[PDB]
Amino acid sequence: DNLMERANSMFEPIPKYPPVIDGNELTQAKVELGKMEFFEPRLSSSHLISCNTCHNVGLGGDDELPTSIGHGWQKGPRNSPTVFNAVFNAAQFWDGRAADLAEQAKGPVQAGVEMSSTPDRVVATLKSMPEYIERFEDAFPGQENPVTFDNMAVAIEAYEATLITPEAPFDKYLRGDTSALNESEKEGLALFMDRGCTACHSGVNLGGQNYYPFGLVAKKGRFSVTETASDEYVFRASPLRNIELTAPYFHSGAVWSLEEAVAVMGTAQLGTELNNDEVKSIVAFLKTLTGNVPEVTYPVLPPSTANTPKPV
Ligand code: HEC
Ligand code: HEC
Repeated sequence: DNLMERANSMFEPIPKYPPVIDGNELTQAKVELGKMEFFEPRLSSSHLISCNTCHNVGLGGDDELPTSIGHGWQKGPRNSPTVFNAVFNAAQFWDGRAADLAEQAKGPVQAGVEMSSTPDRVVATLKSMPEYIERFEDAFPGQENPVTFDNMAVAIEAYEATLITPEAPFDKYLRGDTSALNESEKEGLALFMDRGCTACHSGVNLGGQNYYPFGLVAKKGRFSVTETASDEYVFRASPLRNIELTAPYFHSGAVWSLEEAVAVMGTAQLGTELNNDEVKSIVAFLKTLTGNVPEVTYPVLPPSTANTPKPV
């Protein structure tokens, strides 16, 4: 009743359709082409990696092992965020200097198309296959040279926008089904809002909207969340939606236990102190954020040809 009213003033349920990003209107042809690309391993120089490799849509939309590659990354290994509902995050996954945000940061959907392979190799690869040319023509009617790096990016972004998970028990609760959550989960919800977690984890994805100078450190357990030295480094407050499916946790992916993840975020400095029973209650609540994984028909990709660059 009032709890439901409070929850609704702090959060929102996943809608049936995704918000249009940068005026990219979704169409069947764009989404279909974007899906082919999402699963296309030949965009990588080795031909062994595709988006699905690190954002497995059948296993939480992310990667189980920290990686040092992808998106032209040139530093140490980092955990991969889930592509599920990423379209609703204004901030993107960040594991670096606050000073670099201004010029290097962008929306999740857009960060998603930052590639390690060069535009030339990618375009040449796609143009080497008749079927891809036809798909680009279907997706971009009216364009004489439809196969471009920018159009590839637009198609992938259209597909990314469709990777949303509606109908989680919590969303049903927000929409009025008071029985969608049991008493144990409702206590967790009340505590999530009463212990101040909402200062950083709120809105449609319960996080993902701002950066903070607080990150996981290897000092319950052998971990803790502490402020970075001189606030030099910042992290995006994690969107907690579907957290049940997205282990391991934090920028480093060092935590596998959801209970531990909740515990290290309860601190005096953040004004989020929790006792063991409350940690368990919040865990119960967070498990109600799992939505319906979108159905995916595995795309049948076209065969390579003499002009298709060879695996390197
Ligand atoms: C592993 C080698 C990866 C491959 C291949 C792709 N991605 Fe990825 N992605 C990876 C990591 C480690 C990260 C965070 C690091 C950083 O570079 O951003 C990401 C991030 C994203 C995001 C951002 C999600 C958010 O901020 O909420 C998206 C939407 C995303 N990745 C999409 C994406 C697509 C569409 C890819 C194929 C073109 C792709 N990634 C490949 C690791 C890896
Ligand atoms: C802002 C100052 C925060 C407050 C208050 C809370 N959290 Fe948080 N959380 C924040 C950040 C910047 C991060 C990422 C840190 C990093 O090292 O990567 C997180 C992360 C989490 C996670 C891990 C989620 C994931 O990887 O999917 C969980 C489970 C989490 N936070 C829970 C949580 C709870 C229950 C809180 C109230 C006690 C809470 N957070 C407060 C920032 C902030």
